[PDB]
Amino acid sequence: DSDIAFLIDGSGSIIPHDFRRMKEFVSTVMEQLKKSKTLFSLMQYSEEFRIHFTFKEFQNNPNPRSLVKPITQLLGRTHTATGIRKVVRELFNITNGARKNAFKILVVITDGEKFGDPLGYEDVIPEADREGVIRYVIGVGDAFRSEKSRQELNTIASKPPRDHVFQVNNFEALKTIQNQLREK
Ligand SMILES: [Ca+2]
Repeated sequence: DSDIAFLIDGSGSIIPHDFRRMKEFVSTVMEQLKKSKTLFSLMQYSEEFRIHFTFKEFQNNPNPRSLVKPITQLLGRTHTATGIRKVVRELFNITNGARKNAFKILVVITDGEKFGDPLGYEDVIPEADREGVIRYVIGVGDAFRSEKSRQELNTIASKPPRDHVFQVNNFEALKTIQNQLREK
């Protein structure tokens, strides 16, 4: 009943230590929220986009650590808004494994510093809302130490953002989220 996608920031601003955290967070979530009726998908982004595993591919090999271990950082710019648009349109595409009727959950992991992207959030959020894609934002790096980046997470996250935005090293975020998913 749940299709869960991850949009992970692979741009250059993302320090290697932090990209690893992103992969460790994603792997743990998959292992924790592993429900017989829950599929996972992941796309990495910078200026270019990469679907590491579709819902179908996960359904064919539900081994989190196996799917996440080969993932290498793309580097480059940060086209977050475009990435969100591609996720809803490409990941939650039934030709990719997405199931009609299932709840749509997107976990966006970034440092909150969109750059180079020709699209603004205001261009991709309405469509996400329209597709009923619930958004969780996990902030890595200095995402919370800047006024700009802090608001970027709030802008991406569903309402209320305070209930949808977590720090990557708040190891208690997965249980809060999981607790929340019982209230879809
Ligand atoms: Ca970046």
